[PDB]
Amino acid sequence: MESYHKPDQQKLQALKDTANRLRISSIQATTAAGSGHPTSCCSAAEIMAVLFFHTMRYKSQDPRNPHNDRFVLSKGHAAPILYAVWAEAGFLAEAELLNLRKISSDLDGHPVPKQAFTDVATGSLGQGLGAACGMAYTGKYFDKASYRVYCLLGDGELSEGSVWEAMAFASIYKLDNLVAILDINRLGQSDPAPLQHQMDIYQKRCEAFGWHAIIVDGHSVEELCKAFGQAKHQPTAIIAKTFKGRGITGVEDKESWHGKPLPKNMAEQIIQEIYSQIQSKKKILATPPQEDAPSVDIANIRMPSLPSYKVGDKIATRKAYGQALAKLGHASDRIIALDGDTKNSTFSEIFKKEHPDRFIECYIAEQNMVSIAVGCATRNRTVPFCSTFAAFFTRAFDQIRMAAISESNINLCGSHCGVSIGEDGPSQMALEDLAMFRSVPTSTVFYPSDGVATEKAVELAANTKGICFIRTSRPENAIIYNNNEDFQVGQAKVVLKSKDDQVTVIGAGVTLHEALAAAELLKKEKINIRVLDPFTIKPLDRKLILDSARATKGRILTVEDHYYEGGIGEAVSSAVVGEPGITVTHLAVNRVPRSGKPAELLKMFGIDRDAIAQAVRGLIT
Amino acid sequence: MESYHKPDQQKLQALKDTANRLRISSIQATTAAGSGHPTSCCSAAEIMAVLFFHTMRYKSQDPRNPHNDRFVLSKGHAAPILYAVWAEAGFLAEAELLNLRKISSDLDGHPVPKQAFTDVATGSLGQGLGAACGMAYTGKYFDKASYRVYCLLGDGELSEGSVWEAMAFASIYKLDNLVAILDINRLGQSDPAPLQHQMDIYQKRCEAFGWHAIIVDGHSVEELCKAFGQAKHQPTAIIAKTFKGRGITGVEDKESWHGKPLPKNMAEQIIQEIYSQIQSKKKILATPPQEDAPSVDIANIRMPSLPSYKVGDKIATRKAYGQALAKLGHASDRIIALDGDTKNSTFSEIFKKEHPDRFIECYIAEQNMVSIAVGCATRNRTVPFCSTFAAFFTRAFDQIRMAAISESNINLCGSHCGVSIGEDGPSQMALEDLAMFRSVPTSTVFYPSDGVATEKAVELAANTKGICFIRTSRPENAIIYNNNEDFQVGQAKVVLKSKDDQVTVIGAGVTLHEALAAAELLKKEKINIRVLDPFTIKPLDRKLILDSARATKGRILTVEDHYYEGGIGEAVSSAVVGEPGITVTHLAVNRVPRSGKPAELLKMFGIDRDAIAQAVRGLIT
Ligand SMILES: Cc1ncc(C[n+]2c([C@](O)(CO)[C@@H](O)[C@H](O)[C@H](O)[C@H](O)COP(=O)(O)O)sc(CCOP(=O)(O)OP(=O)(O)O)c2C)c(N)n1
Ligand SMILES: Cc1ncc(C[n+]2c([C@](O)(CO)[C@@H](O)[C@H](O)[C@H](O)[C@H](O)COP(=O)(O)O)sc(CCOP(=O)(O)OP(=O)(O)O)c2C)c(N)n1
Ligand SMILES: [Mg+2]
Ligand SMILES: [Mg+2]
Ligand code: NA
Ligand code: NA
Repeated sequence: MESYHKPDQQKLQALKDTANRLRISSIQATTAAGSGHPTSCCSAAEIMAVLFFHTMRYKSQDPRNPHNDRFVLSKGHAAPILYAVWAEAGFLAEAELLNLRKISSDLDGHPVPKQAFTDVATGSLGQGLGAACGMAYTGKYFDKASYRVYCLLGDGELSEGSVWEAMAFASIYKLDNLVAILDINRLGQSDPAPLQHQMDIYQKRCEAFGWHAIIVDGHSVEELCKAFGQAKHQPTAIIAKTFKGRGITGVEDKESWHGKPLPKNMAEQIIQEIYSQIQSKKKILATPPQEDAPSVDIANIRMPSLPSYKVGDKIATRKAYGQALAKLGHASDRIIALDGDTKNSTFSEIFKKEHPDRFIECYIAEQNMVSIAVGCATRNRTVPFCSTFAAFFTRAFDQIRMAAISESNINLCGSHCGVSIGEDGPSQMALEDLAMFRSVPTSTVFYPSDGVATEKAVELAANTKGICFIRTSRPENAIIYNNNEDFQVGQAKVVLKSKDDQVTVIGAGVTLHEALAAAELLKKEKINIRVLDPFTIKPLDRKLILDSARATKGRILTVEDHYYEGGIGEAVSSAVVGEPGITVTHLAVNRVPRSGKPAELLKMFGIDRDAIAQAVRGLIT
Repeated sequence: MESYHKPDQQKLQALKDTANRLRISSIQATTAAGSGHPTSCCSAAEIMAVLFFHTMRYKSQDPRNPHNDRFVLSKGHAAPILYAVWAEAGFLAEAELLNLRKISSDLDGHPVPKQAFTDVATGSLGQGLGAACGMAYTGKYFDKASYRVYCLLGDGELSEGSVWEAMAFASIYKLDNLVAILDINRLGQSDPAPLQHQMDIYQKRCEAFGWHAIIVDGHSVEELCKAFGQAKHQPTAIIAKTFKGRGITGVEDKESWHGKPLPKNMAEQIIQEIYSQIQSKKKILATPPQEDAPSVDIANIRMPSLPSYKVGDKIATRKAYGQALAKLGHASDRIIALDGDTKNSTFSEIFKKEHPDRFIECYIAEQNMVSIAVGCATRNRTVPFCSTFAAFFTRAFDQIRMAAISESNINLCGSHCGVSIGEDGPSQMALEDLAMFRSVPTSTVFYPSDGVATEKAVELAANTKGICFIRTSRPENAIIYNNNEDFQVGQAKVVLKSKDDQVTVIGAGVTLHEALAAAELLKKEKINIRVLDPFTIKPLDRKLILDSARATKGRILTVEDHYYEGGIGEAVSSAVVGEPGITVTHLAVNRVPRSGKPAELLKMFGIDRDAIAQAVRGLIT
């Protein structure tokens, strides 16, 4: 309604019956599959019954509806009970539940967004609460809508630090539309969870992190109804004391049963037991939401004008990123920016200054920042751009990995790439970020070499699906492109050519500029080189690279401010291996660097103008 | 001594004078460099003075001595004050401090283990406490020695979830030899830290996580002496209220000064001010430790016998890993094992059963697990083997990255690689782990294809420096190698050859077995293929690959249960690009997978025996 509807005994009995149907289905499906986690389903059965059939408001026939309450199954291995509630709600055919984990079904082992009732993939534990925080932030501050967000976690799961980043985020940002349900079933996978059934200690941890924390009997439908019924001015933690395998005689509260399906003979006996407890076959109906989520536009986002950079002027691509993102924010209210206490260094502060209501300070918590962004992007409510130093996106790789499994459209800009940052040393130097982002199967990897290309990369990323990464650079370099140069995903640029070119040199960011400097060195020796700027490292403009190489005696030289593995050189090599008369030579950083001036480190690690020149001569000779 | 020595006013004044010398040096060094973080040094100056010149026990001329107390600078950007205390202690020449961040110096921007006084590199925030936990665990349970471990953290830093994993670890494992000092200076990089000077809330969070928590004035040398002087039966958190830029008039407690050096004119004026407070030039001497750390052997670790596997028997390489690690543990007491609540699935439980005192349950907290291992490996005290699913090592990539910057010798075994796990789906499938580990510059990447190769990989890893990764596989495959087959890092094996071979097919784990099955299919069609097992993906046996390719008409086909980028195919391609008549073709997983049986998914994603056979024919034709 709006008033809590205090259930009668018959509604409570129907919720109990529902919980027991959900147990039966979880057992049937995992026994049929021969794999899965029925004991992890069974501890959560009353929680699920009460959320889906008393507390939540949602359209049962339209799970993605923007007005619906959100549910995030953070403990994703309880997928079978998620599937069972959506059957119970009438969305999914009951017979399909028995096809769990089959190649002929979309009821996969863990939830995935090919399912209409799933927004984010889980299965890597500890990430759901951060997505839920993004959904709740969006609900309260962007959509300004009445939907609530519910997130179910395991107790072993609570050992992940990412959970506590989300806990802290929710209290900083007063997410009083967010509820975390903790399934304190005492046990993890291979041993008891550290705190077991020390419910007080869970309470104290949640309260210390700013949450309103309520301990309940997690197998009492009435206590759950009551705890979920009351809204707070705080994010609320329902700390539910449960037993793993609840309702499975001789398995409840026992070790050695995580991720183990009941055999067929045992499932039959247990199901008969559970079924004997059910007092009516009649099912409860879902209740729909208040429809107050606003319309969101779906159109291409265009910069309000061309770049206003002048050739020969100098700007760092990190600063051009912030300028471009702010500019883009004037064109569209969909754009939001997130940063992890690095906004002065990534230049996302420019966006904050101009569009403060759409900036989310995420503090020094990169995992959570990525999960917030994923949650904000769900149901296309926003177009997120996250930023930090590229090196520190390695802290969030599992969140990024899961974001691609979640089919998420997020944009990530990592600054401070390579040794060219200079004096801070290797802890701040991204040397593995191309490897990392190239291995994310939905990614587009932009490596803009000047301020014009950076602005164009921001615009293209905004309109590109999947995981978009933009690699920015700390020092200043010259603008080399005209403001009206056309840029496209998968289209490189030849920035220097002559008919007498003897090598095609591929560089990007600072190494493009070093390659141009090398070309000037070499001209002194009457040696000409073609210089190619890839623009995107993934996808790579294989056609222009090969055409170029055919014009320079088959020779390619790649030079990159990155380690040898998984970067530009390996991408180029895999693209052209086998093409006759095509050779690829490679300059990159061969080991952990050290502090010094940018130019000194480019020299030390063999990727400056003199190293390029020397490599070109050796190929010729 | 052993009794707290309660300092007199003159000792207290000398500690104040010390703190002010440390401020002056931090300013001088960062002004000389033109970069660095003097304000982050200055909040910590009394803490540093008291730790190094009252509380700690260590040999000033032998920082790596195994009997010493350990100090971990988690907030690594305060490196200049670390350098200054080691000058103050007489280890480092005072003049060298002014060479901070120069390419001619080892006083780099953040601490690194080329410095004798540094065990682990920091600079990626939130990781030091986990290393410190490993050091303290080692001290209490392995070395059984009297040294204590002190770890200094920032307040912004405390937003990292990895810190809270360490907090929880320390209370689970009763690390009453560990002290965390929290520099609550109110400010992060780009804004106030979330809790600012709400000291109570920091206390409540630490206490809820099981620590004895003491709030102090962090600029009171006496309060610090007193708080550090008392041992507890708990890990102890000294929650120090400080001001960022303490002692720099007009900068103390101000925003817009993080990571900004004072200009030359301002540094002169401030230093004169600070110097006017110093009452004596006489320096305090360090006090040495009790020498009760045991001797550790340094010898090669050998398996007690050859593998006892029989050709044709079937075993999963994940199970062979656990068998091999347990076996290895009988040969050497140096071996320790760590796992993140996956021991039943990785089979590290076998080691736990046989060597329980040397197993560390790390719970569902992969970041912390890697940092524990790094800390345990410091000063060569142990030889750590960590395990989880390879997919979940992506959760710890920044810790792994930093472990290589720390020159750490740790071993990591990731199970459940590829689609061949089957029904759980992609959240559990490692498809990017070769990319990841290959990009870690000190890594050795083992991909054993049967139980014999797995045992040999465990033995070789134990004796190999750097970041060793062993990729294991969930399903069972046949033993194909004799027990006395010699294995070496960088040496592949040809497992099938004939004089009429038309393609060299490179596979590993399940795809090696699929390649053998393809060879049998193809023989029906009177087509022979050479099959090569790399053993190590990094370093790759380029010689045997090329020799093989020269025997099979220049053709190589790679097939891998991994994404296309950064894996086996790209490694091979980069190794041989340009070699005449050498062609490389590549089969890998092209997108996020889905649930099904192992064989069904190998088929769906184009990496089974029928896909290999079809690729071979197309090359021929
Ligand atoms: C980040 C992270 N780290 C560890 C784990 C592993 N894990 C879980 C999964 O992976 C399920 O999501 C396993 O259960 C996995 O399915 C196994 O493959 C399975 O058990 C079969 O083993 P086999 O050897 O045959 O392959 S769940 C889990 C414990 C969670 O405990 P909680 O207390 O949080 O939840 P509860 O179940 O409600 O009690 C672990 C360690 C994941 N997934 N993510
Ligand atoms: C995991 C992680 N995430 C973020 C950060 C960034 N960061 C710090 C570093 O990186 C220093 O280690 C910066 O300060 C870096 O040196 C900058 O390059 C520098 O500031 C210069 O900027 P430029 O734009 O010129 O390149 S420190 C830090 C704040 C820490 O606050 P705390 O309250 O914890 O510590 P305090 O200093 O004692 O108050 C951040 C966000 C890192 N390093 N790791
Ligand atoms: Mg549990
Ligand atoms: Mg601070
Ligand atoms: Na995008
Ligand atoms: Na090793």
